[PDB]
Amino acid sequence: MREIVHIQAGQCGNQIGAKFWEVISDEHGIDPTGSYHGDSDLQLERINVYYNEAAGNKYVPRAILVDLEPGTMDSVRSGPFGQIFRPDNFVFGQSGAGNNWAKGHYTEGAELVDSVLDVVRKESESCDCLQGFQLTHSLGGGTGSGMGTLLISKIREEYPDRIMNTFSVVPSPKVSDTVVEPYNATLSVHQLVENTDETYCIDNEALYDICFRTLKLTTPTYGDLNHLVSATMSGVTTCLRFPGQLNADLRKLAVNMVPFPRLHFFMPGFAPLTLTVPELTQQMFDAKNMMAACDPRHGRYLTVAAVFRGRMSMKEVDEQMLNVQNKNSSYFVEWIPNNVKTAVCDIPPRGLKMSATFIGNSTAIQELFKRISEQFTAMFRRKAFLHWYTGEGMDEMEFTEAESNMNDLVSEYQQYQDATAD
Amino acid sequence: MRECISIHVGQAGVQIGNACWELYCLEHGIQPDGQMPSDKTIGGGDDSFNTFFSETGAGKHVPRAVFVDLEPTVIDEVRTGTYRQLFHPEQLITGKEDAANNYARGHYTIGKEIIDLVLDRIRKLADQCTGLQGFLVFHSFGGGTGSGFTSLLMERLSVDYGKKSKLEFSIYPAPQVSTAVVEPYNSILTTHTTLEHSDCAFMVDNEAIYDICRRNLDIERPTYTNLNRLISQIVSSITASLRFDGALNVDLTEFQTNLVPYPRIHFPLATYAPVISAEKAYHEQLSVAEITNACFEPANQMVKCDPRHGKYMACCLLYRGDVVPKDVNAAIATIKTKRSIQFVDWCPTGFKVGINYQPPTVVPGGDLAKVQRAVCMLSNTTAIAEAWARLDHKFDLMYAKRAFVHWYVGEGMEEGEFSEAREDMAALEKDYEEVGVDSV
Amino acid sequence: IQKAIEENNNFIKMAKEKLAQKMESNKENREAHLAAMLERLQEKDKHAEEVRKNKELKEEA
Ligand SMILES: Nc1nc2c(ncn2[C@@H]2O[C@H](COP(=O)(O)OP(=O)(O)OP(=O)(O)O)[C@@H](O)[C@H]2O)c(=O)[nH]1
Ligand SMILES: Nc1nc2c(ncn2[C@@H]2O[C@H](COP(=O)(O)OP(=O)(O)OP(=O)(O)O)[C@@H](O)[C@H]2O)c(=O)[nH]1
Ligand SMILES: [Ca+2]
Ligand SMILES: [Ca+2]
Ligand SMILES: [Mg+2]
Ligand SMILES: [Mg+2]
Repeated sequence: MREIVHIQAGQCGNQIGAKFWEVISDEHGIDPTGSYHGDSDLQLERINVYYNEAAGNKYVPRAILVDLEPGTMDSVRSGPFGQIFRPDNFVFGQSGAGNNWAKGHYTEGAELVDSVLDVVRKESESCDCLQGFQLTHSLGGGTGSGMGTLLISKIREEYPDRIMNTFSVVPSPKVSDTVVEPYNATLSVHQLVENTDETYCIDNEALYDICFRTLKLTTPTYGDLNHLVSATMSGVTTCLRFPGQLNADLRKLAVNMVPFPRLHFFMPGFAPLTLTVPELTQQMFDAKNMMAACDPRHGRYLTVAAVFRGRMSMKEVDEQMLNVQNKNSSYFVEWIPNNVKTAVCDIPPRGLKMSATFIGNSTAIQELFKRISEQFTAMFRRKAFLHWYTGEGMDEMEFTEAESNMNDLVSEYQQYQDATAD
Repeated sequence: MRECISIHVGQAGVQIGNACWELYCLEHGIQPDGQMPSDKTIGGGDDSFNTFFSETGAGKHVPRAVFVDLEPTVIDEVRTGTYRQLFHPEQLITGKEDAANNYARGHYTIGKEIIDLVLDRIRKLADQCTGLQGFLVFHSFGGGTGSGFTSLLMERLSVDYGKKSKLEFSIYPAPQVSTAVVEPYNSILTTHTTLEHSDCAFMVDNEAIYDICRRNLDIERPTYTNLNRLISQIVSSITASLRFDGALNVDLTEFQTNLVPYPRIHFPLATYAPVISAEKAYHEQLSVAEITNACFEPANQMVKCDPRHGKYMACCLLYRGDVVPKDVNAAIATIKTKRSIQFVDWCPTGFKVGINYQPPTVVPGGDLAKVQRAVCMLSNTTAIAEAWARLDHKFDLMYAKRAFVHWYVGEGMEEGEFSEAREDMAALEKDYEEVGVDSV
Repeated sequence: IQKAIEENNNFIKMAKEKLAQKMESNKENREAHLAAMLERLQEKDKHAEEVRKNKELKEEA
């Protein structure tokens, strides 16, 4: 049908990528061997969006596993469902990247990219009608950030009319001490603003703050952060994976969510973080449930997608979504009428009777980009550690240009925040 | 002859087509396999129902219809569902990638790939007509296919069939069931582009229908299935004069003469009664006077607007069932003394009436009560321009910032097409203003 | 009747021509937007070559 090709690059990208496939393989009734053993035909109606149907009625993720570090391949095959991925779709370097974006983007990553593209093409050309690509990756490391953005540009050269979607994990000192991560993040954002159609901003700052302050986890593990991530990705792909009316493919979602091409950086949210419809709704709009470290009441919503899952009254959902917009009128731009769209899927995620997933295109996202910019400039202020990058051939202004493009992004988010209808 | 060909475009057009054709089959006693035991002329005939159904030598009564959508999942459900035997597979046309709620893609990028095939299949239906009267085009304003592909199709049909008549059933967007933020853009683009190519268009406001299902039928949250069943009844009332005959029957074309005083003023307002649940229809027979008075209650209109604050240019009443002129005339005389019915000064005020004696039908397991008599009013009121005003306003809010315009430019369109479409709408709104000013 | 024929024909003609002009300018416009995007991506590929080359030469030290 409308096939999505999934790419996971680097440690973070591969690691949240496996959790994503574990979660949705369970929802769609597919076990580690690729066999279906589910209870509802509704699980299979759109299975082909993410899976290939191989003979023997075996279902195979349409996924491509990438890293300059060869160790992460093994850990992927080691984890639950490692048997399900296509062995040919493992594309490994050997030398790693060492948190050096330039190495991922220009040197060691560029040596390996062609071998990844060969796998991309193979998957793509077998699609009845490809809709596009989704990339999971971090922006603070070196492969996922640098090679991931390189792969985006090379895939776009050759599917320029397909949708490019990313799940980008933003760095936070609360989770990682690597000091160059603001350089790597800022270099990546300079690419994502130009070459992706829609990016979920999975912010480690926010995942940490959720685990510590709400879930009361004193020392959050990458498994604690990734439990929130897996729930979010399951949520924001519900409309792609089940029979549905709204935002049912990547292009229609982009058309509903992106009023200006550069402003495609989304604030995901989830509820409950661990129940009645008024409480779900209120929580999913709360700053505490956002996966990006931003206060929506510090900016305004251009567009919003809300997805509810479970057995519930569509009457009540409609009343509550109307209620929250009317009571929070000031935080929705008046010059985009009816900018909040709601979906209701009958199948809840596992372990829950009811859940809500939030996708916000809010001008408050500038708070995230400003935080990265503060960390970037403190080190660029004193040209710290640049030799790691000029060593791979980079010029000192590419840093200047990426800094400048990102600050332009922030100021454009401010412009539409300040716009009025009359 | 005087055949009519129906074209169902996009999701809303197709699913409303499902509902109309199921309902027509029940009104005429056609079975899901297309067999009609009451038809004694095998393989052909000049009966009234042959305006909408052709006949095969094996006795199958086949809709004079084409279904077209730029993705296959909605028409796939027609191909595998209860009435799949009713349609030859060539009548059901699908691509693989839809218009993504983008007029540009429906009219240009994707639609141009399938338009010649669609026209070829329409041609094959036309070639088996002995006196084709025109086309009935069903589509949403809001979808990328319903807006863009319909507009492209209507342009091409003007070329291939001259000024042969083209009527629309157009689904006007409502936020309660809306699927895209850019529906105001698609609505204005397609309205501008088809305005020269349509002789008469019946707008169906989904919010009007949504409210009717909620207030009058105690449907807590209506679905497309609830809305479409009610829509198909209004459609059935409008086309009944074409599919049935009778002494008091009045042809739709003859109402059209009265409804369209200038080519651009061709958007009649439909009001339908009674919409009542079985629960409340029991022991309550609704008289001719009652269903007629209900026609001037704005809550029963297919488009939200207030005719009490506009002027009438025509009033048509289409009755079906147990109705005779005496009772109609008494009801009308009462209404004229009670209601806010002011005609422009350049028009006569007499109401035009048709009666088809075949009473209304309902689909089993439906929400509507089966009743003995029903009525659809077609009025030409300046008040319908309020629907344009609401939609033009939403367009203006977004277009002042060029919100989402890049999705259209990226598919080849220019800002000039947006401004030109909008200026046509502004002229349409003044047209409706000017026709209501008294003569000098 | 000749005037009726002429106006129906003129209407058919101008409709055929208007659509042809619009389909053509949409094809040109869409192609130019795609071509511009690909040219920009291609300019990225040279810049990447120039960075790898710049590293060839710091290794000549
Ligand atoms: N949320 C989340 N973040 C992670 C995870 N693993 C690594 N990160 C973050 O990713 C950033 C570093 O990027 P990595 O993905 O680990 O490194 P890489 O992409 O493989 O690039 P190289 O290590 O240089 O080869 C750090 O800021 C970490 O906080 C994970 O499993 N979950
Ligand atoms: N009354 C009614 N309205 C519908 C129905 N389906 C969709 N709509 C309305 O139609 C609009 C969306 O356009 P669609 O017709 O669904 O889209 P499309 O025609 O298939 O064109 P694409 O964008 O390519 O999918 C919305 O405003 C909906 O409210 C239906 O079955 N009945
Ligand atoms: Ca709020
Ligand atoms: Ca016959
Ligand atoms: Mg690593
Ligand atoms: Mg559609």
